[PDB]
Amino acid sequence: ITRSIADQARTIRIPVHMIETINKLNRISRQMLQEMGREPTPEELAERMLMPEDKIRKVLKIAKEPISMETPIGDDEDSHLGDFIEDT
Amino acid sequence: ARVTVQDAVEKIGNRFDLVLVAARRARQMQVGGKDPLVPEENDKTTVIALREIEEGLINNQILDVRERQEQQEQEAAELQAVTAIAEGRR
Amino acid sequence: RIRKDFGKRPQVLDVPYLLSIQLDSFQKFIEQDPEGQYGLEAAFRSVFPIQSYSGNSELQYVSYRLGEPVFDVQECQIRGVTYSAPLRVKLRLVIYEREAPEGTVKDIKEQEVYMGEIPLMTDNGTFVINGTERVIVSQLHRSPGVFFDSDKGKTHSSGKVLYNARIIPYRGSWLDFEFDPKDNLFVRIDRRRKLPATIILRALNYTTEQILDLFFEKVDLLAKLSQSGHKRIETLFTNDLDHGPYISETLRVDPTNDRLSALVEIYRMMRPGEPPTREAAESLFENLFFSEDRYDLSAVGRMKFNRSLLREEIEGSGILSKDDIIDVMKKLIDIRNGKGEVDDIDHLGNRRIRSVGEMAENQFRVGLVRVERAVKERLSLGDLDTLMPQDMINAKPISAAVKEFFGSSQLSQFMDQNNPLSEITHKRRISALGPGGLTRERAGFEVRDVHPTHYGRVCPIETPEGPNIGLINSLSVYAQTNEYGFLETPYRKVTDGVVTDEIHYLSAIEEGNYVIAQANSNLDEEGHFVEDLVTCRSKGESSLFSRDQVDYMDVSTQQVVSVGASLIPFLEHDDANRALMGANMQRQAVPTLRADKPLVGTGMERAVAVDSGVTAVAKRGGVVQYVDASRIVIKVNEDEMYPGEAGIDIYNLTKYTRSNQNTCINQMPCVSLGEPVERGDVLADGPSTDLGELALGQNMRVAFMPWNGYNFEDSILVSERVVQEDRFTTIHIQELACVSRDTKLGPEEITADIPNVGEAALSKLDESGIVYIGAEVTGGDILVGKVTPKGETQLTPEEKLLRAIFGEKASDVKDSSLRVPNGVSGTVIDVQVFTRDGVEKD
Amino acid sequence: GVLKIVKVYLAVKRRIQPGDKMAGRHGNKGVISKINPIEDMPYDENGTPVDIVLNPLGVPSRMNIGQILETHLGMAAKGIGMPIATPVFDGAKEAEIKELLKLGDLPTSGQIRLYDGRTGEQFERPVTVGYMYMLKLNHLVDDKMHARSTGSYSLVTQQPLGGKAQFGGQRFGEMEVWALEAYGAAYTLQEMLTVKSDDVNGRTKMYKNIVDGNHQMEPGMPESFNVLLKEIRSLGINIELEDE
Repeated sequence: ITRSIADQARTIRIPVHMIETINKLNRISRQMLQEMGREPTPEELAERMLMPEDKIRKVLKIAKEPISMETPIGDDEDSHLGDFIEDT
Repeated sequence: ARVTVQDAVEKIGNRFDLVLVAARRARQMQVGGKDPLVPEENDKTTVIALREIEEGLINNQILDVRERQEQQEQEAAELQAVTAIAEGRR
Repeated sequence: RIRKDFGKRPQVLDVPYLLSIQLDSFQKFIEQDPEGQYGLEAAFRSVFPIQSYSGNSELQYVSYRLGEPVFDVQECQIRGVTYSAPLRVKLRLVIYEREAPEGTVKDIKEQEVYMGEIPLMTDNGTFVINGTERVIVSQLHRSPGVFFDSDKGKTHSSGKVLYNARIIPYRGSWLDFEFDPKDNLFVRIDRRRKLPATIILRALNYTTEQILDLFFEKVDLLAKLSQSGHKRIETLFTNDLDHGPYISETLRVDPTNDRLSALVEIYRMMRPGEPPTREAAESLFENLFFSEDRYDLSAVGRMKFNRSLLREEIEGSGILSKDDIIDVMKKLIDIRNGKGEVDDIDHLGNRRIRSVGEMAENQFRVGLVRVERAVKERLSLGDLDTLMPQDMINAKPISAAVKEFFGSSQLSQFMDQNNPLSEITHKRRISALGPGGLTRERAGFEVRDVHPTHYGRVCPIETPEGPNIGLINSLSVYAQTNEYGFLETPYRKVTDGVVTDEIHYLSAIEEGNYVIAQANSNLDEEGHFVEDLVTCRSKGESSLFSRDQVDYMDVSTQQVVSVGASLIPFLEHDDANRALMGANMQRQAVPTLRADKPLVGTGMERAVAVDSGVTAVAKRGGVVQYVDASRIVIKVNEDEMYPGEAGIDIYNLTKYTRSNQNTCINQMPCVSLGEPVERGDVLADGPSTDLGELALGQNMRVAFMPWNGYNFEDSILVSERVVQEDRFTTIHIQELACVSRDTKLGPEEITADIPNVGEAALSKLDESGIVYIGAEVTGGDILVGKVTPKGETQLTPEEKLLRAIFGEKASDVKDSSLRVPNGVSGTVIDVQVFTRDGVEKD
Repeated sequence: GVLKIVKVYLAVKRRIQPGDKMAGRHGNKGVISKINPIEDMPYDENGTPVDIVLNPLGVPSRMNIGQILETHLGMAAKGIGMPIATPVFDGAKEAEIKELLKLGDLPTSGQIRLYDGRTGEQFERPVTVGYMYMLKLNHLVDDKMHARSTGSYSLVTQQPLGGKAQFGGQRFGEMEVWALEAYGAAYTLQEMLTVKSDDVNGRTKMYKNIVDGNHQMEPGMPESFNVLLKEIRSLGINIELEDE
């Protein structure tokens, strides 16, 4: 059961380490918060990890749902999320 | 009101008829150019602007009407055939 | 200039503080320095002692603490941060290896831990979340208590005063002891668990010679109680006992799988079944719990209990013996004989409001007990002596349900800054919207209107016109709410003829129980009354005759009008219709340059601009140093005369600044330099007000006479001379902003030196990136210079063809500045640049 | 992904413009439409142009007669050079004000002789002239002038939208469809369904017909109809079109 939901979980394919890299930076964020009491700035963790600081920000942009289309916005009658995007 | 408008509905015993009389023919005059219009330039509207007259309108052609003539499918079958019409630039 | 006055009708009291409700109530929750353990302490008594019993772990609460805030105060307004102050509580956890905070060895304990952080109150009394200040408005609902309603159909049953008994604790249980003849006795429990009531009394120690042998004599409608007992024709006593007579074993007959037996049967109703090992599997709910008591030590459910019922037995009920079932059944029969206890549905004395002080309580508890579902998750992962500090309790969970209330609720709205006067009136209202149980959208023709009891309580004039009529209203001038909920109104007391000048504040609860006369009644010297037919009322019922029946009279006649509808000249000449259409539009006013006080007034326009806190008020005497039209500084005499050693208290005069609804809120210095000023003296007049009174609009002349058709329907022509003096000028002000991004192509920067092929973008931007203040052009220009390279600084061959016709000059970088949106442009106010400041910016 | 932020205000001095609404405290709602010049503006004896001409058309239905004690009394209070203190449900009186009206300038009833600036002949039966406390209510932006002719369109929906720079098109509700069918029209009904909304390939071709001074041909097949054929096709049922 940990093999099937290990890849084909979301509606779209998702890598393995891409979801294992999130909780990796989690069990350390509160680790420095329970001691010092301040938010771990992207400077001290840049020396303990293999990620610089710039490219690591674009990684979070990938980790999403992202979002459906047939979802009410304002009119809640005929207006849909995928009905406001112009065509090229 | 308007010019010669109430005179077209009193001359003939119907109102819904006068519609197509100056509808399916009027819109056909533009898509066919202007040559199909054989009557003189006398029966034509008047537009006051820049001391001259333009456009054309209609409602002044209804004079010689008849009952049975052509079907309804050929109206725009041989019309767009003899004349193609378009738009070109230099 | 002689001042000729007419009427006076001297009052024994003046208008109380309009902003008194939303001030003292909120100071009874925080409890920081004044009180010790009452308000806030009650919130920690509900959550704690939080017990996640999983072996030998226990968390006990001690006390609280309020230290210093997160950072500076003047810094959370330019980033959108709710100014608040973290709290510190003491925790005492114990490990299975006997590790409880009590010693110095093998006993660890922490005292200072800051997680949760709640907002505070400042001066006037308005919160501030995400930059935009938030204001909470109290709502009106029916106070929980024992009432008496009706029931359709039936026309052949019993019950209380009428039929079905309907009580409303708060969640506990809806005790229903109705009576349906035929066979089975109709009795509910919590929903509709139908079961014979003949075995219920048997459990409470009652034989067949108590309820059906000493009660059937006065009524033969006990066909539902004479079914199980089966008392037909007089026959042999013994050997003929059934369910009723016996108690323990009980008759063992019933057309079904299971079998009834009184005591050991109350649980058999739930299939399948289980041994009588659980003597308290549900009975422990109708006793020591928040079920019975509707408030702390019955502080609310007291007046609506012992006044109708009999007495009271503990906070709940008790063990086997239940005096909550006998003290209620004695009423269904008492009134059935002859009493008189009818409760009015649409009665003000039965509905109270919940101020911000009370709303801050129930919303702080639900947010605190939220972490309970998180302190148990981190426990299963806990090691040994490492799960002691702040490794359990989290700040986010507790600081979530608190920020979603002061900015996301049906009682949290934006203050109407369209008019300084409309500000206080916005909080001077009580919406009828709120709980779904205490408020419904049903057809209430006798509720959505005005009741005679609203005289002095709620102004029957100031009510939002439209579909929402009757629901939303406003508070009167002499209408204030205590620490309870109901509205209290002054009423002078009398005792048989004689009249006392001394007033007496009374709620709406006793308003219907006693009779109140009229203010415009004749009176000659305190002692004798000059009329035999006193025109008084008695709870939605105008009475007549008798002079000794009364005991209270109206001291003021202004108690009927609100605080905003009392400024209009001549109310007796105005209809209730236009009297409202002139108030709802008055709050939609707008501060204008040419503002002057109306030629005529009532003398209530001054008291408005004072309590509202619009004009600056000095808190100490002394002369004035500077009198700039943007900043005023007053030096006090508390320290030795020194150029750099004194009580420097600069008064920040807010210039042209933004607003909640794009309005104009400025102040004009009305005090000169040199002249000493003291407490109470005004420093600068408000926006829409001169000297400190009304002054919303202005006065013009008029030749009242139609104008050949042009004035058909509400059409009005205006002279051009009025426009020449531009007396009607309103500043709207918008908001523009440019955001730089880190595009993949290459992060752009803002500078005056741009490699553009034009000059239009250089004429403005000259102050190194930014532009000077104040100027003039048109929409569709450049505000902030932008240089964002496109196409990876690489031009295409086919592209060079187009520009080769219109001057071949294709630069790598272009001018992609934020152009002015369609509509109308305007000047600039201020310019802010934060090029990566050394502060704590996100 | 942001370096720094630059905030720039936009203060606008909105001046008087025909289109707003004016209402004092009594409820005299009105609206400016045409600005009356000074040339054709009648005045009094001393020569004083009217600041603003109201409308004596509508009173009995309001039933709020009370601003009279503010106009007449306000005129006499000016001539005498004093503030009037009138409490609620009380204050001045008809007999009290009338006595004060004795002073002022000269009139006492309020009706002053008005000389016409147009014809020149004095208006029969003098009118009342005094000061009224009015107010200019804020001009809401919900009544701003909007108009759309061309805009963007969706993909599967293919209908007129409304962005920021571009305006929005008025949705032709069904409530206006039956009202047209009553007349017994034809072409003016099929247009408010195809080219002017759904039909796409019939919308572009029409745009290239009124530019050269020609005429647009007949619309084609709606897009919300040719896709339904496929929408229903995936429901285990086959649909096929057919001519005569």
